[PDB]
Amino acid sequence: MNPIIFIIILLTIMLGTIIVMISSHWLLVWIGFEMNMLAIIPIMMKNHNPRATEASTKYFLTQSTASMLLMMAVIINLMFSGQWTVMKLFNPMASMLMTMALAMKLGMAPFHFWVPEVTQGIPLSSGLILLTWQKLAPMSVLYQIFPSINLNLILTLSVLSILIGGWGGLNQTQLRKIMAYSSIAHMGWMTAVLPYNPTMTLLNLIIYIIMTSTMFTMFMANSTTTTLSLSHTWNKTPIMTVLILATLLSMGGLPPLSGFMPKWMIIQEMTKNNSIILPTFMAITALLNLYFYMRLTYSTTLTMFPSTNNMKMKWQFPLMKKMTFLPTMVVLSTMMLPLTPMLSVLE
Amino acid sequence: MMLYIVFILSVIFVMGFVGFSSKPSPIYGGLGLIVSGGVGCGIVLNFGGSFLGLMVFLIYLGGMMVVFGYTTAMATEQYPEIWLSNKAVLGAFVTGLLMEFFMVYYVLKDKEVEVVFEFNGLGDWVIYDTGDSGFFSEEAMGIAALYSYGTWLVIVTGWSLLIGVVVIMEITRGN
Amino acid sequence: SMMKWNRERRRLQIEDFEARIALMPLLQAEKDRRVLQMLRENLEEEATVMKDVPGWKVGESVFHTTRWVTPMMGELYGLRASEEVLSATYGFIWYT
Amino acid sequence: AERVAAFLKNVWAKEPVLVASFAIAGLAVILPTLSPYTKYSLMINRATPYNYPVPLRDDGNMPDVPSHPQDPQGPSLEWLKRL
Amino acid sequence: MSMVYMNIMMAFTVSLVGLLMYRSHLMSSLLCLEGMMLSLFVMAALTILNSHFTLASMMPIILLVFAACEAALGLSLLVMVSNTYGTDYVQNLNLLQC
Amino acid sequence: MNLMLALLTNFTLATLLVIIAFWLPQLNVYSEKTSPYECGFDPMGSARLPFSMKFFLVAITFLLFDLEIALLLPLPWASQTANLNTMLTMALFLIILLAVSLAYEWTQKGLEWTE
Amino acid sequence: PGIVELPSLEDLKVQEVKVSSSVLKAAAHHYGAQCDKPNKEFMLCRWEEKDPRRCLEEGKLVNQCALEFFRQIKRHCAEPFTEYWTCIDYSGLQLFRRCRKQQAQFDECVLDKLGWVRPDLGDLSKVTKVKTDRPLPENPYHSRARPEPNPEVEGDLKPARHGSRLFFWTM
Amino acid sequence: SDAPPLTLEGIKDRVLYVLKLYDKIDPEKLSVNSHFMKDLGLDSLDQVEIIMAMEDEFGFEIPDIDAEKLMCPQEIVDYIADKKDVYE
Amino acid sequence: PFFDVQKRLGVDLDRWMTIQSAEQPHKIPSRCHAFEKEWIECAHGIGSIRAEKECKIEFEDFRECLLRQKTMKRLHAIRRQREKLIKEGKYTPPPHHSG
Amino acid sequence: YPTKETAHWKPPPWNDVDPPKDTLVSNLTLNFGPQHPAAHGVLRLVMELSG
Ligand SMILES: CCCCCCCCCCCCCCCCCC(=O)OC[C@H](COP(=O)([O-])OCC(O)COP(=O)([O-])OC[C@@H](COC(=O)CCCCCCCCCCCCCCCCC)OC(=O)CCCCCCCCCCCCCCCCC)OC(=O)CCCCCCCCCCCCCCCCC
Ligand SMILES: CCCCCCCCCCCCCCCCCC(=O)OC[C@H](COP(=O)(O)OCCN)OC(=O)CCCCCCCCCCCCCCCCC
Repeated sequence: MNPIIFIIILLTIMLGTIIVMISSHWLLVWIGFEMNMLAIIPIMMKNHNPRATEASTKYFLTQSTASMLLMMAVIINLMFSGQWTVMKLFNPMASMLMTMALAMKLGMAPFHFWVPEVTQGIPLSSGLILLTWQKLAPMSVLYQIFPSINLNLILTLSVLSILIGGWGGLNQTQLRKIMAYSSIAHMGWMTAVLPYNPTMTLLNLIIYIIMTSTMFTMFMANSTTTTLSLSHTWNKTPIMTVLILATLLSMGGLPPLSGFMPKWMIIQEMTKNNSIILPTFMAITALLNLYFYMRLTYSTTLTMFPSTNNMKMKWQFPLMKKMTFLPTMVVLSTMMLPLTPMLSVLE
Repeated sequence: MMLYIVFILSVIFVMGFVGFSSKPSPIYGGLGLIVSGGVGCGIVLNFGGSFLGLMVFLIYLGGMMVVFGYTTAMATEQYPEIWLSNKAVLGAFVTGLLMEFFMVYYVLKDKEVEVVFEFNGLGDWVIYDTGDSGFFSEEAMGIAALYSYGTWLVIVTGWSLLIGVVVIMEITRGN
Repeated sequence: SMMKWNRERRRLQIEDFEARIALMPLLQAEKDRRVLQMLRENLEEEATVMKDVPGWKVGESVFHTTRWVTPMMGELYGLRASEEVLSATYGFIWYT
Repeated sequence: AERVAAFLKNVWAKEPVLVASFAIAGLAVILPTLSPYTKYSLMINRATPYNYPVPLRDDGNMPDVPSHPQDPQGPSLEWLKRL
Repeated sequence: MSMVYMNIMMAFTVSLVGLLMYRSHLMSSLLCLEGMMLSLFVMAALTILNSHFTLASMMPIILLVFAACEAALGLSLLVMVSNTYGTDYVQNLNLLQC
Repeated sequence: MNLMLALLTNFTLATLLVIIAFWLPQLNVYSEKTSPYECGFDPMGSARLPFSMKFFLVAITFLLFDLEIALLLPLPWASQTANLNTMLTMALFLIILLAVSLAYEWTQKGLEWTE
Repeated sequence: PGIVELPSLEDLKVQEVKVSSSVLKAAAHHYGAQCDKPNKEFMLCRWEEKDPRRCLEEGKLVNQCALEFFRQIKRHCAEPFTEYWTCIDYSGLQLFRRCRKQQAQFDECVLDKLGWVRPDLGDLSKVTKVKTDRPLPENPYHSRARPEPNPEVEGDLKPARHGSRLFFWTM
Repeated sequence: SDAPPLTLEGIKDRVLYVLKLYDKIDPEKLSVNSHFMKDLGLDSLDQVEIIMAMEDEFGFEIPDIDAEKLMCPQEIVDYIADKKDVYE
Repeated sequence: PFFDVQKRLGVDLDRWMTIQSAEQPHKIPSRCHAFEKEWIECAHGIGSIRAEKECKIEFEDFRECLLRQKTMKRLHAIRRQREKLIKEGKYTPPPHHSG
Repeated sequence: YPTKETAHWKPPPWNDVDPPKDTLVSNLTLNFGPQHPAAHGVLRLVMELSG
């Protein structure tokens, strides 16, 4: 792809996301989603192999179907209120359609089957845009319609995501499906606290983005897309093995690491509303996530797996990839817990 | 009768959707979406919007022509299917028809059918406005407003179409 | 040539629109009495069709406000002639 | 000054249709800015009376608003007639 | 809601159910996506026209514009699907998660 | 009404001529008469086999361009606005982008049919 | 929510004007100048009241000037006028431009017999002021009292007491 | 699930069943050790047609050099085993 | 908006089409202009939670002007009663309605 | 965790590229004669067309 075309396509994805965020009209919000979906497919098919085609085909079908539901909700809302404003919906049936539509775009269970698949079929860089930047727009609409979202609908999806997300990743050895299921489980925490306090939804989304971005960047540095492939890193970049350990521990929510902050603040808000059972179930169920994060550390940092003879040839070359923002992201993804009260800036 | 032209056209409108939703060979599926496109253009027309009704019909005629040329290339087999040549396509086609028939039966008799929403069978004509407009078409004025009022809509729509050309050139390049 | 004729045509249109403006006050007055005459006729007949219904306030509004609300086609032509209604609803759209 | 007339003469001998396209398109985007009658075009549109001119309540301090349609006060289309 | 709204919303559901239930052809499921656009177009046009929402009269036109940017996009992948396999059968898109 | 009658008349007239065509003549049907025509020899394979489209990329572009007429056909009404400065700018902006779309596909060998 | 108060059939009865549309179009320019006051006074009522029932009285006076307007034409310019609007009626679009000859004969008769002067182009479109003793309606929308707003928060800002007060953080 | 493994007794039924369908072999005196030419009287081409059925039965290609030696049903069962590595 | 940039930069991108009582070409009013105006003016500033209770009348009237459900039910009842009375030779049509 | 079902699943290609498939689509075959205006009456020109 001509380097000029790559930037213009990238700038259209951001423009689609930015249009959804600044719009005050249900029509533009839909246009934003369509513009984003238009310019995301080519990035998936930037290599033209059969797995990229399947991923793009599956991704297009799911999002286009979701868009039809979102536009249908907008029309029913127009009939029952006679206005296009991006605010609380004025009909129970439209809110259900919009909530399911947004849940389809986010990948929350039970509309989750595509997330493991699309990520596996696209490059690591493409997956980073799919699992971090593609949640900003669907989340900025839930942030504005949460008063009208049904309570039982939204929480049910979150409890399903944290369960489906936790169990799915236990069985995976591909790094692009471990992160695919890690994404689904984290969507559950974001949408579980939305009814109670949308500000904590943003905080859980910001920490998720940084930790996810840091993980993908370190995968791209060594060009590793399997569990075994990542097991040879101790023989090339030992400093890179430790960073993966710290980031993976944080993603599991272990204190005193940044990945504990969003879980810690979510539990507080739910309890203040007399919701004791649900946070307890969510917290325990998250031990599933921590388990298959610990297997990566065992195979990556805490033990030395068998190597290959040709590995000795790589010792003589430097790491030439960009690894942009990696040193900053790694720090922010492990050593932010002492600055927890800074979350007030999100309000 | 004549007062129920819009309702009759809408019945035919649904029958076309049941047509291609059964998924026969896309040749016949494309035919169904052309029949519903035509009557759908009629319903909008009877509500006052003639430019809108003709536009959608015109745009779908062109689009379904490109689908036809693609069907003979990527979506064809030795024995193209019809609504009678499969039990799945036949079972689905008769299913959608009966479900439309029972809705027309109950609405025309009971006069009030509630399925998610409450529907009234008195007749579409009972809600039309009574007064006249001025010396212009109201819908025509709004479509003309796209340029004087819709500056932001033109820019995104123009930009999106331009990228659409660029995007399909990348996807279909292959190799 | 095309511009002068078009320019002449804009002046003709104004002379056509002004003539309409001089007449609208009379047509508005006629339209008002015509609607009110028909609303009463619908009200008068309803009195003889709901004379026995227990829970029925004849001529009761459906809105909370007392403002004037323009009647819809169903109200104004409740039980008028069948062909009168058809031309009232689809008379303009079908006239070609 | 010697290469400007070599590109133009090369395209004019290979792409005569494209030259006529850009040349025509250029005048569409330029001439409206330079025209002196473009202001009249916008003024004629405002002069077309689509709506009804709803009158005003005479509070007694509106000397710029006419009392009759045939009074000196108010905008005149004299410029239109002579145009 | 008049009796016409029942048929347009009934039509939208038929297309929606048609889309979710694939048979074999990918082109057959692309029409259902275009069918859903036609339902939404009509339903918006009736709502907007009926209430004399003048400025909203441009919404259905804008709707068609992105209605076709999907069809164009959808057909683009169909070309790339049939190139790899020679037919647009959906059962050939089973390399992922299997 | 008047339109409906005209539409109903034109297609009824055509149908009668089709009915007359099939029921007036004397017929003599047998297998070899109704076989497909391929210049005197039997066809090799069904006419339902795939038929490659060497202009598929030009066909897709037609969809995107065929939308511009939807956004351009309002121009005769648009010219009547009092805000001609804005309307003039956007009408040319919309058409100019369409040309840029054409010029991009043209230079990139898009309009060239494949082999 | 109450009964809709409507006038009786006696309250809506008035001597109607029964001249076809071709007649009004041919005589609208002189009608828009002679009967300006009685019906510009009507349209102001109609817009301000926003209620057909509140301007019926002004509506009757519109028919009065309109009727007396035609009686004047019927008594002086009866013949030249009937020739005029007959020509306009012939066309399906009722075009002025195709009847300029007969217009001159009608403009000269009214000008000589009645002194009427045709309005100039762009006159009838003007916005005019009309003096009326009718009081300006209050609350024409019959709107209830708006809800009282939320109290405003006033006072100079001060730093939060003891800081964020988040669990154990001392700032 | 993983299909049942091929066993030398499973192959034997397949061969005899295929031979049973053949209309030139008399089912009475078709033993697992009977000879195609001498015992059953089949000619060369008759032998070639049987080998073609076996290819359809087990879905793999048999070269002509090998089929020249499959002169009785036993070696067919042996040959199939050697290809699928069914030592059993 | 998630990011209310328009308010910051003072540029109207899409608020001109949000409501149907906004300024329209040639001052063409919508059918339910008066009702949408009152609901919006009743419910300005107090916030959504209050407007859900204090401006409930102005929103039910608006919702009636849109879908006209409470009106069609009334007409439906009259039609039912009328066809019953006219079924047993008890309803005499008034002249204008038919003749 | 291998099961009965996932016993046969194979690891994806190292570089994500699967082998291209074998002969899939055949050129259409057409008789351009002998009863053709341009076949001079007696030319059976058997052609293989791609489109
Ligand atoms: C860091 C957290 C602890 C990490 C340990 C692991 C714990 C993990 C679990 C996390 C648990 C939650 C968070 C901790 C509990 C905090 C709860 C709380 O209430 O916060 C109150 C806390 C203090 O409030 P306070 O009780 O009212 O006043 C404290 C004293 O009165 C003193 O305040 P002051 O205002 O009167 O005097 C300031 C004092 C600084 O304050 C202190 O150091 C002691 C205050 C600590 C409070 C007690 C916390 C318990 C943990 C003790 C940590 C030991 C810190 C000392 C480490 C050795 C360095 C001397 O002296 C100065 O440094 C002068 C000001 C320097 C300004 C710098 C200007 C910009 C230049 C920056 C250059 C950066 C260095 C470049 C390196 C170049 C090397 C060649 O405020 C905070 O919220 C900040 C929390 C983070 C503590 C940072 C303290 C160290 C800052 C320097 C970094 C040195 C490395 C630190 C170890 C990190 C290694 C990974
Ligand atoms: C205020 C806004 C108004 C401005 C609008 C801005 C947009 C302008 C473009 C819109 C129209 C889209 C066309 C843009 C692409 C220009 C054409 C092009 O790209 O040609 C590239 C061409 C590639 O072909 P190639 O294989 O290289 O064969 C020639 C070998 N040298 O290689 C070439 O030969 C390139 C040669 C240079 C091309 C110059 C094109 C000039 C276009 C502007 C002409 C205007 C002047 C005439 C009008 C003035 C009034 C008379």
